Amino acid sequence: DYGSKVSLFSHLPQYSRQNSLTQFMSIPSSVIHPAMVRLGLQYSQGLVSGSNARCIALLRALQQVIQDYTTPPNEELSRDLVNKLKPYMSFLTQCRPLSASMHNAIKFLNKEITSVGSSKREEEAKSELRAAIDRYVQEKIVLAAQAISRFAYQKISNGDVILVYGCSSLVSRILQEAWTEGRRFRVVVVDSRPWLEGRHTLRSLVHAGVPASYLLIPAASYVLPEVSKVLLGAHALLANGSVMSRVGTAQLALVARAHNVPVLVCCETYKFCERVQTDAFVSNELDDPDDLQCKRGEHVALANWQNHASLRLLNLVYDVTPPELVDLVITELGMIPCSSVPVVLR
Amino acid sequence: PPLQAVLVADSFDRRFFPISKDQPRVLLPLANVALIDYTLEFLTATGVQETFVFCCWKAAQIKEHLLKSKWCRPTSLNVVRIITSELYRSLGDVLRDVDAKALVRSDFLLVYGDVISNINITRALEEHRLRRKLEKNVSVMTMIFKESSPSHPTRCHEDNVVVAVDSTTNRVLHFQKTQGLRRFAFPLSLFQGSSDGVEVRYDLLDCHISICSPQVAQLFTDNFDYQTRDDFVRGLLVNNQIHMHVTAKEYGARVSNLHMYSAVCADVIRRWVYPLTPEANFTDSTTQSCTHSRHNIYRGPEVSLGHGSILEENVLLGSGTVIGSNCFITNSVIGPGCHIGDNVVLDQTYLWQGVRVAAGAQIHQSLLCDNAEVKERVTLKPRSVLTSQVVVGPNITLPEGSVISLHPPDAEED
Amino acid sequence: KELIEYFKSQMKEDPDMASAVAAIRTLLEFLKRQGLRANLTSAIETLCGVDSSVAVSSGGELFLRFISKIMIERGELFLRRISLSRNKIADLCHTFIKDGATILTHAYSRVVLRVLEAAVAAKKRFSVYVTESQPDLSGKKMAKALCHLNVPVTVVLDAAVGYIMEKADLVIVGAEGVVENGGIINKIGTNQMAVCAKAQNKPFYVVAESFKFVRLFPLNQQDVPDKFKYHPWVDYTAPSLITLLFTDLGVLTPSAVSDELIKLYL
Amino acid sequence: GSELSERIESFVETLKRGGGPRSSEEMARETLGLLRQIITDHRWSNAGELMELIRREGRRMTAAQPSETTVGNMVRRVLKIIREEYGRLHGHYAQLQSNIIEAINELLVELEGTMENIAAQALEHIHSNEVIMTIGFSRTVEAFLKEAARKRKFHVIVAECAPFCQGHEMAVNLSKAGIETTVMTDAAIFAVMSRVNKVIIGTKTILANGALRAVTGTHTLALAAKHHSTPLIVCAPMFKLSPQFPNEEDSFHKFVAPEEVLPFTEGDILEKVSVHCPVFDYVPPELITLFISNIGGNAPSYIYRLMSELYHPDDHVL
Repeated sequence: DYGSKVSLFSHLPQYSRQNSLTQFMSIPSSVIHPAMVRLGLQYSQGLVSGSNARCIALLRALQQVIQDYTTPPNEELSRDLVNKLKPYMSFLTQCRPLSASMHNAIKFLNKEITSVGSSKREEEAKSELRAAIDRYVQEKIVLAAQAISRFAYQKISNGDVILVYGCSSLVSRILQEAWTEGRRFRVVVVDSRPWLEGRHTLRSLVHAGVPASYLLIPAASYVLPEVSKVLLGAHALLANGSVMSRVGTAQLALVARAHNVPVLVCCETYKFCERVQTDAFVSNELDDPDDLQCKRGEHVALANWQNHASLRLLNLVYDVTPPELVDLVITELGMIPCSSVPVVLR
Repeated sequence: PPLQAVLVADSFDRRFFPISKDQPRVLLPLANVALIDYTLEFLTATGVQETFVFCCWKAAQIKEHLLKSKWCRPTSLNVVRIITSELYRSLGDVLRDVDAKALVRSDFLLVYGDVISNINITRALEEHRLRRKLEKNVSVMTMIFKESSPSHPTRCHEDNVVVAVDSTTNRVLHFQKTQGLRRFAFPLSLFQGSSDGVEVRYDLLDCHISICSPQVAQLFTDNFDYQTRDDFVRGLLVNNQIHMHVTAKEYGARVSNLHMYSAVCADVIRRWVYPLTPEANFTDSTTQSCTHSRHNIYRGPEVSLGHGSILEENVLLGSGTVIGSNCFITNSVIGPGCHIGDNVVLDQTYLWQGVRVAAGAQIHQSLLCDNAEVKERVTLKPRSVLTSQVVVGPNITLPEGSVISLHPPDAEED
Repeated sequence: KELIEYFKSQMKEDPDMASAVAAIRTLLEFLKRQGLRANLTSAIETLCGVDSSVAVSSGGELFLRFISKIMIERGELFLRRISLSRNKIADLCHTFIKDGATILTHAYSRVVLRVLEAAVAAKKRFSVYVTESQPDLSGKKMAKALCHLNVPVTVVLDAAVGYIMEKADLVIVGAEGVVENGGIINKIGTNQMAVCAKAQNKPFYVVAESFKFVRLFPLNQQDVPDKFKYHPWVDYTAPSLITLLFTDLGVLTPSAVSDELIKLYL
Repeated sequence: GSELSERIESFVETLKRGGGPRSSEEMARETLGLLRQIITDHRWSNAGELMELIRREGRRMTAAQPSETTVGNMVRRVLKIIREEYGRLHGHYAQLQSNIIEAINELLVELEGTMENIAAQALEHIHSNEVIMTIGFSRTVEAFLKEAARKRKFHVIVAECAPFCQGHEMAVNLSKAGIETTVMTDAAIFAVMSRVNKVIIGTKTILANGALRAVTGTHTLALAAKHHSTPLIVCAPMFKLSPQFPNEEDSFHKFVAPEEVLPFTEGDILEKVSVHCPVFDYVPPELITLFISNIGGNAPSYIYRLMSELYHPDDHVL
């Protein structure tokens, strides 16, 4: 842990970016696989921060690890591999908390490994595991976005003013595919500090030819009156109908409801978790607190904030939105309500 | 010591040619408002107490426009002084004449009459004086640069420069343009003497604002073939030191050519030069008041907007301009006393005062100056400039980059 | 086309037969007369054109889904099973009406009429308030048919639904089509009554059959297709203003219809 | 003489380009001093002519900056004072100038003591082991909070302002006194506002129907407060009350350069991207719960009477 945490957020880990976990490790990593080591280093340094990008990188690293995995004698691999992959996941979590996508993916991989019988050969098992990972990715990530792109194309109209927030690999694709089909609309990109990841969507839209706008989230109440729809992306859909997404989503949906604007949500079926949550206090993630430091004017005001023992710096990442503010959810199965997540989980 | 500046209200370079024949460069209406007004407002806002306005080309119009302006009033704190002369041929001659007259005393700023900026120079000026007071008579000039992207529309190749300065203490060691050249050369003296902290910078926008010193005019009198500022810096770097000051939270740019003109206009209308905006009316004029509304749409008095027309983006309508029915204007600047027809599409068009556009005209990315006129069924292409008092017959389609002027040799005559 | 002829035949022969039931009957009758799927889609569009209601479209979609030797058997069984949907809904909904309660009903509907006819048969007493439904004077027909059963009906004004909302213990209205999110497509004067009922915590009940489930998800009054509205004739009511649903499949919540539709896959 | 003219011109020019006095109290003091100056040494022989001159000067000052709704309030207050002092004698013109300066000095003393009068009501609204959420940087709210820390222990949450992160300075100045402060972004105003109990914020001005003009993001804060049914206290002195109503509010928000929202070094996308940066926003009265002033706490539904007592209905448009 680094720095002093908040009283209400003292049950969560607060790591740092400068403090690397590879200091107390061998350059040729013995206990940990080099692939997983570099993956955790990238996660800690922020090289891979996308919800789906993180899962894809994790699965590719796991494929690489399996490619060079030798089953010892005196034991089967169907269990040795599961027992060996656990410390890797623990190290990855120590580097950066895992996401719901990564959790579901490792669960599916463990289930598939357990489904392998000792009756089969090692090479056949490894090849089947690799092919299974490949086709699972292609289905739940690649093919799971083409159906959502043609389902949301119906709800997009000419002259619409769609409002997006943050960065999402699915929202940008939906908009870029709807623009090329014949729709002529304009997008409003909302961003928040300190990540400022909305600029990614802004650039991806400008390069596509869609008229786009950019403004910070505090001014969301000023532009919403002219907004017709609010298309948002999330990281996970809880079993209680709620939605887990970036911290600046719940208040955005609240202001949209206050302005009488229909809110939408687009998520893949593989992000349908089984747990539940009521607020952003029981399970969240506190990133490095020094990200709030900003060069405003002539000097920084939080340059030595740790000298003040009473001052705390909260850097929440995720948040939980109630089902009372979500109208429609878009998936590969079709348009379903916000209170139908358990039905899809069935 | 009161801060004093020198304003060169004449660019002996002729890039707006043919347009600079009937009317000076520095009085071309950018946003219903002259450029010298922007420059004078910047100088008056940064702390300048006295200015010396030098004009050679069409100086009578410049002065007789300034004498009605608000900076020449007895209630202005920046007293301006117009010095007109027919001998001036380049900036070097102007500095030579200042040295001959002994007008300047202390650190003075050297800016052109077509510079639009909201930069504050108190910080840079302090740095300059402190630096000169640690090394007596060492630092001679401080050039202000605005860090930008090499992709930005405002960065034209004609003004694009590359610098190699020291990072320990901001100091110019090499300066050269990049107009029509692909691989840059940097001599070895830079690493020969000093500059352990040396770095090449290509992300800079030359604001043409420089805090000069009397020694600058002295050296300009010594070397007779210094015709501009760029050559002063090159000839001083072959041999005194020249330093910089970089800004990141302020705007500054010089209108050097036509492509540069349409770049500052979008920024000024889009409030990139705050507080300097059309809504502010920084001239104290009666015929330039407007009201800013959503989407940066500015409407003046007596706009006479017709039913059906749609203003979609950052447009600026003048006072007295008349708009018809079922029109479509966007990213377009309309002057005062303009009068449009019906079914008129304007996309990134700059219409000055006294223009009339007939019905059925489609104009895109082209500039119409004073007293211009186009008949019905006329379509103008991008960069299709019309100068003063031309009339385009009906059913004509002008090619891209076409230039029409009433002077025979200027361009394709009327 | 003889399709419209048979449709009008079934509609005129049986006055209380629903539109969707008659459409499905005509479709099954013409099925006796691959290639077949397009033939059917064509029949469904002409029928849909003659009567622009959501019930007919829902019934046609459900029939075609049933179509994807054995089809005649399954269709006869389906028709006989859907015939008793009215009684199945009545036997389940008439128990929610207690003595001394005031009812607030919308324009005429055969299902609510059957529910009330079954409730009064169980030795019960209540009061009813029917809206005139200005678009077409069918609320007066409902009040007449109710007073014919010896019940103290009272016709109210179309703009007085908010004035008598405090004097109503519950609200029971029909539905032309149940959308995927639990909402309902009902008469144009239904969205305003549900809003008042919610503003005064009044149980807003909805009565509909199973053949009225449609794969639609309107976000507001604009997302509704214009072919159903045509002074619009119908409106969409959000599920947050509905308390429960009485269907032949049993008493359902606003969310169970989405589960049923997902199970059916359109 | 013309020294008054040049002082007025300097004031108008300072109000034109940027902000002058940092604190609103200093702005009101300077405006009242300038009004007293133009009143004391001038050629005037009646009351209506002085009213017209004051109206012209106030119109000029308001045209200089429409979002600075503090000079107009002082102009209207001076107009009301003149009208009352004229009616007290007419219902004349012998020594009106002598008591006008006395009334202006009394108003100046009130403006000086308003801060201490507002800060004295801190314990009446804060209890032990309480959590308070604020936004931006307000000297009145800072005093209100630090006046209770000397006798109570609470947890102060501060939400920064994304365009100009001024909440950091407030959090630092508060933690300098041991108040257990916290810093966070504007996006985390709703997800975190589930354990908060009270909200105390400031404002730029108070409208006629109870609404007010606050910094950007205050609307979302009020929405969250109303969604969680938490009280929303507004610590604002009397000079921040404007008689104008919520007209369609085009000049309501102050739009500044997009450099704060999106930097100039982004690239070529700035030519085809419209960036807006509104500084202020409109907060309806229904989302407000109380108004703490130097004359005691009041409800939003009673501000009309305070206005009627402060300004004359004829000087509402100026």
